Amino acid sequence: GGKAPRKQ
Amino acid sequence: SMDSKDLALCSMILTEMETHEDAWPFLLPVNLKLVPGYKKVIKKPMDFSTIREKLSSGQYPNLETFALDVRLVFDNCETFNEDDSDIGRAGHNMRKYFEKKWTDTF
Ligand SMILES: [Zn+2]
Ligand SMILES: [Zn+2]
Repeated sequence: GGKAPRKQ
Repeated sequence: SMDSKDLALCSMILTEMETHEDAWPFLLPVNLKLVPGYKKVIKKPMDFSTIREKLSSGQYPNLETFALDVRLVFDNCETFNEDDSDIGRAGHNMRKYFEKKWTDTF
């Protein structure tokens, strides 16, 4: 939710 | 065991951060169920409403402990998210705001 994970 | 004046100033910094336009990712706890993977990367989640609770309930014995939890919010965000994203930039901007506001207050 708004996230932009470095992993996956 | 923060005195009245310190409690007051930390509470004001927290309200200022809560009001800031780049505060949107940090207002409430990350929802561990809809961000699967979060908890395996992040050992200690932290967000501003938890900080508010801990401040109001006397859980910070001094200024440093409070600043430590504020930094953990932005260290978590930087560990988890790409810098080149709205959320990554939001974290870097709030860190900058906090550190300047901390220095200028204390
Ligand atoms: Zn990356
Ligand atoms: Zn950085």
